[PDB]
Amino acid sequence: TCPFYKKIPGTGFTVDAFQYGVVEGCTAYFLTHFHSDHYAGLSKHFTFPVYCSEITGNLLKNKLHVQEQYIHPLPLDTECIVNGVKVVLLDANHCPGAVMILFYLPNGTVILHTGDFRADPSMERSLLADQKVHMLYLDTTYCSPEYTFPSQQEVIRFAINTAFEAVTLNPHALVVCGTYSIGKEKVFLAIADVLGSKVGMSQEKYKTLQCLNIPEINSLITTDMCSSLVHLLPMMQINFKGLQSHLKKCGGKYNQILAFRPTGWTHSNKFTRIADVIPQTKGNISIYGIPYSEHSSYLEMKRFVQWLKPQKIIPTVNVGTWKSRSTMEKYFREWKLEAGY
Ligand code: NI
Repeated sequence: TCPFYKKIPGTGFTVDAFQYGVVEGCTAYFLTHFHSDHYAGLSKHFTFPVYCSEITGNLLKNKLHVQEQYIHPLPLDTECIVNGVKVVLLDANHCPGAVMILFYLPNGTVILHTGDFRADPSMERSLLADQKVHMLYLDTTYCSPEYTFPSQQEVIRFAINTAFEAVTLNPHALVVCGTYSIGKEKVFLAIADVLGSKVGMSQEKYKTLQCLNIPEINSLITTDMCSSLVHLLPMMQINFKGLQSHLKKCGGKYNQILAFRPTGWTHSNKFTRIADVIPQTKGNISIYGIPYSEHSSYLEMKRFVQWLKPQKIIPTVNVGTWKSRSTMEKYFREWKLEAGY
């Protein structure tokens, strides 16, 4: 049964609710982004209207084979009417195709559903500037002050400089980057650009990337692993055994691996600056964990909410424990008392 924080009151709508069967009263199913915890249940046999971005709709049609007649892509930053209700899709600064959804209820209430997002001050000049929001369904993944991490730009600067130094010292080094979902494509694209290489990958991953509307993508990626010195591998293979095995397969072309695991936050974030990050090394294999986040830090979250001034907050992450729920509610009240709404 579909939980309450996935339902939009006063409409026939649900958000990211495909794993509950036929939801009673739902006339339109919205999908914020193509991550498995959110699309769980979709397939070629789904026969209700799905509303989403263009990019998410390319992924539904090519990767899950959802039939075309049930895919309803909407343009961003544009007022659309869906089953008699005005909606707007906004860029969520999460993975490719990820959106936040503004719903203008027939009674005058305005609801923002963030989906998954990384809050940014540029959102303060979107269509959100123009009216009041009563209810916020909030991505609270990192809603605690211990969750600090650097900007995406500092993280990519670290990765480019690290990879360029290593391969210029040793032209026979291979760079490997882990992946298990869409998102974080700047990590492997930025490194391949500094090295003058395409990114090599499996046919299944190439297929996925081809759905993303990235400009000039045919110039940046390939399935011919032999021509490339940046390879993508499943995240599970980014360990010493997995990487040793991969280096065997490359036929003596390479004699060293430098690998990257883009994680979210890890508790090495409470002590170390990005500048000071060091790898784990065994022999001719080095593995860097880099804190590339596609979710808000605590401070980015707090700034957004204090700017938006919602009347009510509904968390969508960390909702399963009483300790989590109580912690999040305390911070919401602090924020509201400090800013005065
Ligand atoms: Ni996500």
